[PDB]
Amino acid sequence: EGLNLVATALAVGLGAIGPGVGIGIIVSGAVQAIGRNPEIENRVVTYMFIGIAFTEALAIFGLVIAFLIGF
Amino acid sequence: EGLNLVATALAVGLGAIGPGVGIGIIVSGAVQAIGRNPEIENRVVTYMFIGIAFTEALAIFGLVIAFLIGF
Amino acid sequence: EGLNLVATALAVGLGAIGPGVGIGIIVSGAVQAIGRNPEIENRVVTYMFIGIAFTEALAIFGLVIAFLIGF
Amino acid sequence: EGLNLVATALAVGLGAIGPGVGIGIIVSGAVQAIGRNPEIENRVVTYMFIGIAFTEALAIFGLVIAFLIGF
Amino acid sequence: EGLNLVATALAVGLGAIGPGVGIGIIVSGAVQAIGRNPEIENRVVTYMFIGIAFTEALAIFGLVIAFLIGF
Amino acid sequence: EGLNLVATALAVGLGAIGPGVGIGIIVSGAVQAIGRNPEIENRVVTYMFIGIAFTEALAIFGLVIAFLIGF
Amino acid sequence: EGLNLVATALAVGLGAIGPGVGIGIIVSGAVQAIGRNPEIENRVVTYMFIGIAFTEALAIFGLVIAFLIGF
Amino acid sequence: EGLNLVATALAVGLGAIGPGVGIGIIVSGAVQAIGRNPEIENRVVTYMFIGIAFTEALAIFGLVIAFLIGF
Amino acid sequence: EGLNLVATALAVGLGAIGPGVGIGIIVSGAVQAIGRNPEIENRVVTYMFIGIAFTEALAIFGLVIAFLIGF
Amino acid sequence: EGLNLVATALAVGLGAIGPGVGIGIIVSGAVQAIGRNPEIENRVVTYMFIGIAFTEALAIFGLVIAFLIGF
Amino acid sequence: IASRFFLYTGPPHVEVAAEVIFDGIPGFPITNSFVVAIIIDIFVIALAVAATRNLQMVPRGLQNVMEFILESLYNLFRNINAKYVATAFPLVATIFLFVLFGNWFGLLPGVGSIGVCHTCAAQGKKLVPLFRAPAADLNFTFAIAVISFVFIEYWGFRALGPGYLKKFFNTNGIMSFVGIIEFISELVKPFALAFRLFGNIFAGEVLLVVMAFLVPLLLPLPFYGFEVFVGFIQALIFALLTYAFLNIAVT
Amino acid sequence: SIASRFFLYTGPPHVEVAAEVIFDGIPGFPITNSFVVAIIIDIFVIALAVAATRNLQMVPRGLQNVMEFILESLYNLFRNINAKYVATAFPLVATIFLFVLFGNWFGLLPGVGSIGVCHHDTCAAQGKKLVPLFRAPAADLNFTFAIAVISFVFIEYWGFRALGPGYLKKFFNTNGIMSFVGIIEFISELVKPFALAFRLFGNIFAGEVLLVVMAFLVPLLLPLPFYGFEVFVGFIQALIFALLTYAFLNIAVT
Amino acid sequence: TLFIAQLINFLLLIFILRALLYRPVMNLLNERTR
Amino acid sequence: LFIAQLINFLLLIFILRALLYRPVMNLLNERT
Amino acid sequence: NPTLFIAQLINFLLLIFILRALLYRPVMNLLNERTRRIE
Amino acid sequence: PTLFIAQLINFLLLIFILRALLYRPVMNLLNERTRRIEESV
Repeated sequence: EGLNLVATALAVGLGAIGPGVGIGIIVSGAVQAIGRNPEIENRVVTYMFIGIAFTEALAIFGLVIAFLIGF
Repeated sequence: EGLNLVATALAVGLGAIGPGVGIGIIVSGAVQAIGRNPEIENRVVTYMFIGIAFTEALAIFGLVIAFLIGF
Repeated sequence: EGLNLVATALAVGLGAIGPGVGIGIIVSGAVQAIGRNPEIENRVVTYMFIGIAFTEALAIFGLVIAFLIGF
Repeated sequence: EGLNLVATALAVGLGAIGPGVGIGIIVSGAVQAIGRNPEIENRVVTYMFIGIAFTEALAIFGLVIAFLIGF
Repeated sequence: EGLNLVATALAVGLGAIGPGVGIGIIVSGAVQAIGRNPEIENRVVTYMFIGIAFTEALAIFGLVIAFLIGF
Repeated sequence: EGLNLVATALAVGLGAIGPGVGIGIIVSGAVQAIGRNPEIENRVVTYMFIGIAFTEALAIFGLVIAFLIGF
Repeated sequence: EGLNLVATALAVGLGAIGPGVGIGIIVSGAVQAIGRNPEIENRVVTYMFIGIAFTEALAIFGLVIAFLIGF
Repeated sequence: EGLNLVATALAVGLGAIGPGVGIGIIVSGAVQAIGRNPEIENRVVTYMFIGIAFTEALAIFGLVIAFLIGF
Repeated sequence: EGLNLVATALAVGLGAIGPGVGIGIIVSGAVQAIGRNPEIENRVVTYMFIGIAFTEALAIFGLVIAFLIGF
Repeated sequence: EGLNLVATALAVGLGAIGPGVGIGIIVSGAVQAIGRNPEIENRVVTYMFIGIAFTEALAIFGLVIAFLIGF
Repeated sequence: IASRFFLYTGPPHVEVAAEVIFDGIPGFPITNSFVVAIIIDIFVIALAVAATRNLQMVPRGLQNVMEFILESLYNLFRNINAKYVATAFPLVATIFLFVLFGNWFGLLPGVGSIGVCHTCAAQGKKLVPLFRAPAADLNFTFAIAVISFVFIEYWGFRALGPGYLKKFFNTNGIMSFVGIIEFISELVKPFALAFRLFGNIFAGEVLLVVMAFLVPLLLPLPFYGFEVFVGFIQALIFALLTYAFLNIAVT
Repeated sequence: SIASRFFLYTGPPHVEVAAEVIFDGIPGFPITNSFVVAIIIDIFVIALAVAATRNLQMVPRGLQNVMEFILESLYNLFRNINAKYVATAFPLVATIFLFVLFGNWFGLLPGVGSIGVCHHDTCAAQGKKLVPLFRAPAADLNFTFAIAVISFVFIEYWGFRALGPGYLKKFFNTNGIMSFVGIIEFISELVKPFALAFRLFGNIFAGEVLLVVMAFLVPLLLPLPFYGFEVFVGFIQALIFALLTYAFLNIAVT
Repeated sequence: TLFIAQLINFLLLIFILRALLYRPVMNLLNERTR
Repeated sequence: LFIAQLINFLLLIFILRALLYRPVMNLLNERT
Repeated sequence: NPTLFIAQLINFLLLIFILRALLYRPVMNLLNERTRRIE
Repeated sequence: PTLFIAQLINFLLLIFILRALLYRPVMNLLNERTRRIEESV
């Protein structure tokens, strides 16, 4: 039946909320730090884009398995 | 069977809860840092929009997956 | 069966918590910033509002899917 | 079948979870801003009411589908 | 077929979750502002009620659906 | 059928999770206000207790609905 | 049929998550206020303890519902 | 069927979710209090330990209920 | 029909969601505290360790119960 | 039957819900610590990487459980 | 008191659908959306020619209103970016004015009630609503979203060298792992715009229709106010997002 | 010695009874497995009190000092909570803490979950089933219900006496604020003693279940952190029960 | 038949908006003209 | 219908561009 | 019965409280003597 | 029963572990009480 479709739904929806709030927390902390001190932007930027990527990786898994259900 | 329809609803739902709190945190930190230091109001905007584009991609993927399984 | 009927209910109900908390934190942070500094009253109005739409858009997403299932 | 009652309950509950904390965050932010400085009362109240209006619009969006399920 | 019972139960529980944390953050912000400045007592608490009289009101709607199960 | 049992459990748990974090936030805010300024704790205590009662109303509503479903 | 086991599981799990974050925030605020000043530590410790008591009341209500369902 | 196994798993997981964020908030607040004038170390560690004692008490409640269902 | 697979899934997911949100707060609070001042330094470090250890126990259950289901 | 696919999807989704927000909090706190002052950057980056590894432990636990269920 | 007492007008009316093509008897058939779009274009042209027919110092009346609206938009766009505030002004300004009147047109009496058919609902006719909000259709909204995306890409390529495709598909290390989806997000920026604008007007008009079915009078007035508000917010925000995306692209 | 369960397998958690069990057969009211432990704890409390206060030495030393220190700490804490009502409630709140603490610690004593009378353990070989002996009174709902209702009656009486007729009906006549909160306050006070009893009931019960289960998994070096957690949480539960009772009294009067 | 209800609602909303927003909009327009 | 909508939007954009070029010039002259 | 068991437990708790009142009274007297010596 | 032996072993180990850390605190409390008594004079 549609259990594969349910699996795709669970994979795309659940597993995206985690990174969905993680991106926001990361960028908000970075923005607050950069506002309190703009003379350390570069380093901040680095610590931005790694962290995003890491939690983006958490999203990526929750994406790819869904495609693996699609086959 | 309507299992595809409930799967689509669940997919779009848990895909939508993902960004919302995230982007809220994004622009809340952005406006707070802007108020903290009005001098910096250009780089912060760019990084806030970059983070928004980072997080809303998950929601867009959930929406397009829901549409794909809805047709 | 009523599974299609409950699908619309999940579609509208889900993806409302995310944008709801997003709206909450957006307005809270913007009001905090404007309280700390009224001189930014223009900018804090602009950015927060577009953020509103972002969150709002997500909710609307789920809502439209409900109708996409309701009929 | 009785699943329509379950659908109404799901609609109202999942549409109530979001704005129920959203309006709380709105009021908390507005009251904190007022306590920080009691001179921006009118603008803060107006923006708080805008946020309340958006969140209650989400609540009504849930409510109308909850009623339509009974239809 | 006791779907009505789980329907009303889920309705009341999920209409009570949101307003609970909303009232919690409302009262926290209100008492924090009161501690910051006493003489604003009559004003901010009113907005608190303006928030609170909304929160539980929405909860009543969920409870109404519960009573609508008896209808 | 055993649907009454899951109904009661859903009622009590879903109507109890919200008030838990709500009362936690209420008392934490009152704690912070008292710690930073203990002279006005009486009004702070009164407002904290009325907020506790407000959310405990929802908690008791959920518990009573669970008990009614049980019998 | 085993649905009673699922009911007990739901009751205990919901009664567990509900106040855990609540008591965490309780003691976090209490220790923050203590760190701010140790002079009035006892008076505020009383309030944080009664807040913890209310949270435990909610949790153990959820627990005894599961116990009642089990028998 | 294996619905008993699902009940056990849901019980342990949803009994563990609450304490996970609980003790996190506890230790975050405790270390934050420590970082501000670390002179009240004994009191803050004692209060953090009793808080995590309550939190792990809820965790153990969930664990033992899951284990008893495993019987 | 394969309920043990979804049982293991529920166990792992619902027992890892707790630590996932917990540990981040646990060590992030200490990181910002030690950024505020590095004098106390490793004296605080062990705390997050044992704090992590605490939620690690939950994570252990989040595997162990699943490892019981899987084999 | 099909329960294996939804099991794997739920496992990855709820193994990504936790580490996502955990990584978000980790990077936010770490970058705030960077914004506080330099000359402590290396130590707090090491602590941030420790937290990232701790969350990635749960992430890979969920991923490997999903892969095992797929086999 | 103020009781409703509108059971006669409380008949079952929960009809909702996507864009409805009009008669289109000749070639290239038209829809109900593309007569409302035409009438909004006519209204905008009439307002512009009314503001343009008498231009002088010390603006007053309609001319002053047009100047204030245009100058507010100019200030808002300058606050984001001042270099392209004149190079991209006509597009964003046209986007705001066209959408806002289209959104407000759906609130006029007759929207969803005037049935083109072949109102006419007692019979077996389709009773297709003549007045359908142009922004509540996935054709006009998709067209404006795609033309905005084309404008962003062209001007994002007009002055960037071959460096526009440097933030994506780069070999800078970790920037690669974020460079692809950043482009992918850039791919979904128009779509996310369109589904944003199309749904919001559709959601509001369906809310108003449902509230009419629930209680015909005195119930939907706050929702009418909220919708006349949110329509202008959406119309402004679409142009604001277009300008912000252009600014982040040129930078 | 991690895999010592192979040599000594504890067996399934036979201790899962959610009610008191009569230990000695009596024609009238039987002595439950929790009642005998309550009597034993009372006897131990009497013995330690009569040992500490037999001589009443001026300078406290040894057991007298140990008994005096905890009582003085409780007195100071209650004085910190409320000023004038310490003496009116000190014996009840003091005995509600000491009595349940030893029973809580009695659960951690060896043989609490294994030693028992007949009606794979030992009695399974015989026809009569094996029931446990030494069950903590706090693990029984009857004892917790009794102490909770005693505390509820106490706070009701000392609120009625303190506020006269006002505590009889709070301020229901306000109709502006104390109109819906008053009934909310009343139902909160109604559910308070049930929560009090159930808190002590569940904590000790879950303690016994965890101790038995940990033996089933690995009965060597695994239940040691849990044993420490439980001996800590029993004392903490007794303390929070006493503090909660006194704080409820304090909010009742004021 | 919904046309009458829609017209009544639109007229009521227009009257409410005109009554509650004429003075501030007119003052803003006069200030902009000045 | 998407192509027709895009063409109509482009025509309206050109008309509004002419109208604004008149109004932007008027505003610039007023500023000077 | 369960009601009889609850009543018996309540009676035992009341007796324990009455007995501890004698113990608390000696402790109160000792504390008062210590305070008087401090005075 | 073997449960009794396991419980006895666990109780002995827990008692030893707890005493190894509580010997210092109980002795410290007794010393504080003795110091207060001496200060009473």
